[PDB]
Amino acid sequence: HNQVSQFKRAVVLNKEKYNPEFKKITYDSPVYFNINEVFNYIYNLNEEVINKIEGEPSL
Amino acid sequence: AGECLVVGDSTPIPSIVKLELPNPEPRSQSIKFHKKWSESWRTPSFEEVIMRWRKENG
Repeated sequence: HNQVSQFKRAVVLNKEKYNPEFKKITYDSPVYFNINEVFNYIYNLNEEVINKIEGEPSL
Repeated sequence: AGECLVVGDSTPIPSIVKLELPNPEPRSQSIKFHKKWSESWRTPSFEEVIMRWRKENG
């Protein structure tokens, strides 16, 4: 669960970061993205200090 | 060529009818590979084409 979604989100984020000039970037857009950076993002699996943080929307 | 067998309730007897050619004639704008292969190496500008992949930015 929540495996394909995180990979897709990381891929989209990397594609947007490495291609700022492009207007619309999607998961199918043939644009450069570093797969090692996506692996590093998934490797942040080890989050130990946040679930939702009560009293704030997202901090 | 141009002859067709007409069989149906409209005709009294099954018949073989020679069809006149149309005017104008239906023509399909096809591409001839052998004719184009007999010419010299023609360069399909690979930079206008690759700017048409991205209409504005894609």
